Amino acid sequence: SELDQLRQEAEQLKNQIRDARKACADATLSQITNNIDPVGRIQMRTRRTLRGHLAKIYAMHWGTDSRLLVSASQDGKLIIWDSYTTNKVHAIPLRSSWVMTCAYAPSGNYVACGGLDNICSIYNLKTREGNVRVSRELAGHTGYLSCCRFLDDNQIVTSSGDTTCALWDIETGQQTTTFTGHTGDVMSLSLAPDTRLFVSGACDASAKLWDVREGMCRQTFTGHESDINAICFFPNGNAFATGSDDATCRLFDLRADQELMTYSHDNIICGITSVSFSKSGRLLLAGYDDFNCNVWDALKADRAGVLAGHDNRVSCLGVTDDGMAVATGSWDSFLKIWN
Amino acid sequence: CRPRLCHKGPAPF
Amino acid sequence: ECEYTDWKSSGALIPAIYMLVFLLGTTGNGLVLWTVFRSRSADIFIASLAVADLTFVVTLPLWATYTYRDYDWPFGTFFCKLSSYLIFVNMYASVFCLTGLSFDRYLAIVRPVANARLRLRVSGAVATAVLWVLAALLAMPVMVLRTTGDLENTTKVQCYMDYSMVATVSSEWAWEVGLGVSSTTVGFVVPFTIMLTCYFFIAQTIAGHFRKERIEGLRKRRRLLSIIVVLVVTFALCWMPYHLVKTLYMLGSLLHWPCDFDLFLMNIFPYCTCISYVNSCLNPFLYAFFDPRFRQACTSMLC
Amino acid sequence: CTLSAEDKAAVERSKMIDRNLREDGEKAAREVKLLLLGAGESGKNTIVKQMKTGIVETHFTFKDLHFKMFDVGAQRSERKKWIHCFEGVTAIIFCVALSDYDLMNRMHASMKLFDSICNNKWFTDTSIILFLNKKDLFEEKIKKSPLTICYPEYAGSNTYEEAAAYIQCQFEDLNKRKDTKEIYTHFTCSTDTKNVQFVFDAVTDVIIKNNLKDCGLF
Amino acid sequence: NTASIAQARKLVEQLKMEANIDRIKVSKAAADLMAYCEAHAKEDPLLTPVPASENPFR
Amino acid sequence: VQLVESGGGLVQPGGSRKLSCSASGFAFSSFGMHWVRQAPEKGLEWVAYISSGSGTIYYADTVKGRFTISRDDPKNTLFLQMTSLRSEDTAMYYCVRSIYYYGSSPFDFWGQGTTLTVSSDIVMTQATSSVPVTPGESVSISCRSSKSLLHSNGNTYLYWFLQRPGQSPQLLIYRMSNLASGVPDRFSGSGSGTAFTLTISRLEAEDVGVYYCMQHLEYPLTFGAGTKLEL
Repeated sequence: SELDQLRQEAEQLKNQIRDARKACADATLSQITNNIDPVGRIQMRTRRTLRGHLAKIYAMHWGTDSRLLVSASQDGKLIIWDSYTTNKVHAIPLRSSWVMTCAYAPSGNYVACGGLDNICSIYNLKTREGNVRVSRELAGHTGYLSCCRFLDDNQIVTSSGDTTCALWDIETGQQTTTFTGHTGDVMSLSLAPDTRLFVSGACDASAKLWDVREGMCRQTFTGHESDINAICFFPNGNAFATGSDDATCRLFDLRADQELMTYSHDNIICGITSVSFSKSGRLLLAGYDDFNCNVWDALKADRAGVLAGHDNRVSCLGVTDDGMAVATGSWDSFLKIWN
Repeated sequence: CRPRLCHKGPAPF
Repeated sequence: ECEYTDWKSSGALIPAIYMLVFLLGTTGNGLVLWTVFRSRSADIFIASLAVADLTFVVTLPLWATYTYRDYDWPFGTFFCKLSSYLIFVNMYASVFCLTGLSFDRYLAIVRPVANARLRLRVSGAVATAVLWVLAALLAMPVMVLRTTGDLENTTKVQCYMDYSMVATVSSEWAWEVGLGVSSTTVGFVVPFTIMLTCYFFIAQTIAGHFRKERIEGLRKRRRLLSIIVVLVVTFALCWMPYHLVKTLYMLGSLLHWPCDFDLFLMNIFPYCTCISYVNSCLNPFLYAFFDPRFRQACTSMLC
Repeated sequence: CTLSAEDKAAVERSKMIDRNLREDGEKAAREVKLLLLGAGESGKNTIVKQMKTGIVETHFTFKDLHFKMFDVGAQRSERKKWIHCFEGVTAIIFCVALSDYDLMNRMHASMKLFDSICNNKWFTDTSIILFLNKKDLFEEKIKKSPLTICYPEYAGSNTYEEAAAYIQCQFEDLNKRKDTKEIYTHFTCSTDTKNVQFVFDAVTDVIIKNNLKDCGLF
Repeated sequence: NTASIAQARKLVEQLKMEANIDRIKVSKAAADLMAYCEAHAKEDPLLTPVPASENPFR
Repeated sequence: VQLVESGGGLVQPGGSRKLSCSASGFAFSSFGMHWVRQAPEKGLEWVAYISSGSGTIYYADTVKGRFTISRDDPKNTLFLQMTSLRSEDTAMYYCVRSIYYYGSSPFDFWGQGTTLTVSSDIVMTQATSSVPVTPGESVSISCRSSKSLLHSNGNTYLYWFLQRPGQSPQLLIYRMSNLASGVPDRFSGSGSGTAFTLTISRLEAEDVGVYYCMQHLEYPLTFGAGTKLEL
């Protein structure tokens, strides 16, 4: 009775969204950018190799000074690197070695990480004692922590395998907003440049746009054939890209509520673990299970270059805020800085 | 050369 | 007494053998050294072995010219001293690298826990640094004493160890015997005993750790025990010949053998020597081409 | 050389960090990592009780060999997205309850979970230590309910020795890579205090086999 | 089934919020992303490499 | 965070004495330690440095062969072993912590000091020894260096310290422009690499004291004479 009426209404509303999206797709991105020229071949060299992790590296995150980065490996370590000199600034022992994500707070004051312990730990990098200590243990998720990103010294957004995301008040250690709506594990987060919005990808092949303060899902973006492992915003905040197990990256527009472009090749059959944009948004970089990172022309879906040199799966990409360098991390326990 | 086969070889013993 | 002559057929057969050993050893060691050098544990021993057996068979063509020309050496003093030393220290470095593999395997296999901390301290870079310096020192007399000249009784330019700088008529024979016995004892009697005990304790653990009831365990138990036998036996069969004639030959200066007995040793000694270069050619297949994953990786790198 | 006074001190700090990281690496490389799996309500707690919210770790030593057992229970999330984290563990310890043979059938769920991990692409070279728990309850139950409840093809007596051996075999038959990994099977009960000895000997066997492969003898 | 109805209620309300939004044409969104990439192309050291003297990782 | 020096008192010329510094409240083993001494009527003189882990040790040329600096991390204690003491060694000796990494603030905490009584350097010039000041007004204190302190890495290694009438020196600014943690925002610094200014936008009575410049480009570390504010 009521259940059949409600489910029938949901399907009619799905039809209305699809028809509204078909109505907006008056042209493809490839038709608009057809004659914008070709970036050509982007050939990047390894400028730094950062040696020191011994286990698989699962995450890294650049600081806002474009010089420091944090990397997380299942040695039980976070290492804060001086990417210009390769010097290790801090080595932080973890209480749980099964770390899957880390984040470098925009201020440089805090670094976060966590993983299979379901806890996002906040470390204080700038203490009077001189060592790095845990300031908070953000417990409350019921599944592994897949991605965390800072908003401020007192705000962090997490996503976990319990299919939710949460906004945490770090000082009190509480969840102030819980973001529900995914049906599978949430794998990746990316914050909007203005950190009023964020997007997440999950193991239901959809990405969702979340309103940080309202707690609602504003948009759901479908199109992938398999789980989404990585997500990143386009630099102007009006678009984002995903990478999934189906070996395709996809660019989604927030305002047209529509998929713009797919990035794929017949010779790429393995999954994608990490995506990032260059400073102009013109290049879309993705790390693959085949140990390479591909550089896509974000406007043409051409392969602009290949960053080859890792001996195992690429686990994480990160581009500096000034665009000077690309960092890649891999299961071979090395980081590489490219330019 | 005292050894009988010091020569016609690279095995200088 | 008796007349001592050369074997007529040796003039062509010996330098021809030096050639085959030089080309086969160079290709085998080159592929292994490249694959290890520019790509598991004990890989440091395989590279060191490839260098040792890839540099002790590399100078063989010079000697092939020397023997083919009827014991004529048109290369000057420099190469007499270097060629003799490089091939000599290599004898040490090769047998020491093979000993390092047997000891490293013993620690890794027989007591993986009790020796976990030991292996990190005494193997790897430590064992290879010691064997390369020890080998270099053990061979040092050859770089100093090996020289060239033209004996008035031969009218040929040939390399030889005179020992006029170190011994006199009462001690010239003792100097030769000391160097021979020491080189053999350090070179083969000590090293083979550290390889036949490291592999007997590694071929006694495999037997008990691989059950015969299951066909998978039985197939691995036979293959693993079989190769260990090959590794130990191949060493003995290749080096034993050269270390059984050199010793007997020297002793013939003190003992009473029926002359032609020593002439036999003289005629076979060149071929016995040619038997130690086979080791440097089979080394690459045995200690770096046995593991299936390594062989597949080498083929991909080659193409 | 060209470094400032502070740059040299920063490099020295980095080198000391490298020293500490290598020492922790060497210590960790000598520890046995065991992944503990099993079906819900299986005798995992009986095993941990003898050996001693996401991952629950149990640390213990036996005959000077250190172990870390990682219990992934209550991590109720998609295995494909974290089970790869345990690639490289020395062995997997898997718990199956014999008393579930008469209870999808719980015994079939255990076989499906066993096959799912046993032949997983992440663990092709990782052996399994398979504990058959509650052998005493099983001995009593099998005398009243035949094993053909979960193995209709079973031909044999409704007694402990024949039915327990059959169940062990049925799990061993799930190994599709018998030439790469061994399965070490043990029958246990709540009063069996040799469980740690079973792990120690099985892990020792694994370490010796792994080093044979690594040393090139393969 | 109360739980199934409660879930259907959340689903219909979420779909209504996503259906009733303002959308623009794709050709316009494409023009804006294209224009952004061009306007900032000169600021991008990966698209347009900087000389060695300006490269922090030289 | 405390550093308590002990072992002072009167020594006869040519004798020996060991000073201790007991560290508490911070990760002592992770910091490098310096000794800086101040003669009764003079400014700061750098004495010796021992790095974290005791890998690097420096001495001033004035104490080479007579002073030994050592570290005991298990007891969190720094030592200075002095032999052949001279009358010129009369000074209060301050134990100073210093941690070095990208973005760190070395020389940020000084101990209280213990009084010891005996019966191609870079020169830091502070031409003005005293400035009369009024609370509520700004004041500028200048320093010049005999050598440029701007390194090719972009950092300019000058430090500002304030020593109040009854206190050990406090770090104000590190690397020319970076304000030290806990220091009021009224302090700022800038410079060319050879000429530097400390700006105090509004002077308070709590800011009265002697301001020192230090260079940290090369060892030995050197201090300026110090500019006193008379309030």
